[PDB]
Formats: sequence, C-alpha cells, structure tokens
Amino acid sequence: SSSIKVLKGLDAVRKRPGMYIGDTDDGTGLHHMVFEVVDNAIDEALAGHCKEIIVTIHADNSVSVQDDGRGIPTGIHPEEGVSAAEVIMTVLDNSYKVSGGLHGVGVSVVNALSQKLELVIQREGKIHRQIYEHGVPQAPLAVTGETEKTGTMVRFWPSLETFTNVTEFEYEILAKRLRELSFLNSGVSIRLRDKRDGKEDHFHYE
Ligand SMILES: C#CCOC(=O)NCc1ccc(-c2ccncc2)c2cc(NC(=O)NCC)ncc12
Repeated sequence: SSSIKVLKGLDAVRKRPGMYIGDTDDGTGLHHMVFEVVDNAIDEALAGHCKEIIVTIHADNSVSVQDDGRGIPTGIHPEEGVSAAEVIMTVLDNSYKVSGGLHGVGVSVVNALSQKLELVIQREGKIHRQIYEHGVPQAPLAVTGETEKTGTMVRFWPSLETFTNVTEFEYEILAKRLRELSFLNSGVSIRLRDKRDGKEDHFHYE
C-alpha cells in the first residue's frame, strides 16, 4: 500500500540521512533543513504569488517558514487518496557536499528528519492543519478555521536522533544564506527573526 511504501521511504532517509540532507554532524544538514523549506516558498515568489517569506527561529529550537503565497493544494487527488499536501510532505548524494554545493531533495526529507512538523495552509477561504511525527501524519489534513488570507507555514523540530554536535540553529548561517537568496531572487522580501535573542533582519533587493 501507499502506507507501507511511504514508510519504507521515510525509513530509507532516516537510515542514511547524510546522503539526503547533508552532513548530520557539522550543521550542514541541520541548516539545509531550513533552506529546503524556503526553496519551495522562493519558487512560489518567483512565479509571482508570494511577496514575503518569514523565517523564525523559536526558543524551543524549532524553525518556522511562512509565506503569503497561494497555499499548498489541499484536495484529495484520486490515485493517492490523501491530500496533495500530504503527498508533497511524505513522498520522496549530499553526504560530503558543503554549503551552497548541496542539491535540492524536497520537503519530505525535512519531514522524515523532523521529530515533529506542523503544516498550516490558508487557501480557498479556509485554514488547514496537519501534524507529523518523523514523517507519519497524526491525522489527515483537516479544516480548522476560516480565513481570507492565503499562504503556507511549515514549522519543524529537527530530530535529535539524526543531528548531533551542531544541534542548534546559528543565526548567522541562516542570515548569510537568506540574504543571498533574496539577492538571487530579486523582488522577494525575506525576514529572519530570532526569538532566542530578539535579533531580526529584512533582506530585499529591487
Ligand atoms: C491547484 C493549483 C495551482 O497551483 C498552486 O496552487 N500551487 C501552490 C504550490 C504548489 C506546490 C508547492 C510545493 C511545496 C513543497 N514542495 C513542492 C511544491 C507550493 C509551496 C508553497 N510554499 C511553501 O512550500 N512554503 C513553505 C513555508 N506555496 C505554494 C505551493
């Protein structure tokens, strides 16, 4: 079944994480987790739908990324039987890569390597929520509210089963790369907030 296949893939990632996200011991992989989520928001911004992306480092050492784009699609596509968002979040060598030389692997890898991940989508007048634990959804994507805003928010807590040594996000690593990303995708506003020490930055080119 999908269930079994979905779990086999999450297990493949968990078993050889470095190969998918990058080195799990020097902070390469850990920060890549953030840039992988941001990359999909960047794509939405390059297509003209998202104007601002906000990256927040929380005091519990989770990170959220939010955008003001269209929201990830919510409907159940016939042939998978779960929301399109859930397929994106669950269906699948970076080992020795360094920094910007890493290849894009998709947000399902971030999900597999997160102790917890929350997805919130504002789309078609409605707020939708799904929670995952090491990639396994708690429940099907669900409507929790009504809204006239649109956007996508991912918050994730990196698994301490995967990441060792460098386990806390370094503001400056995120600042440096997010600044480069805003330069490399002109027009897009990126904000970085650190709730640990109140640091904030706003990167934009025009
Ligand atoms: C139906 C229809 C028209 O097309 C859309 O509405 N597209 C919105 C959309 C699609 C796919 C993705 C996506 C996400 C993750 N991996 C791969 C792709 C989208 C991602 C995002 N933003 C996003 O992932 N932000 C992180 C906080 N926004 C709209 C998306």
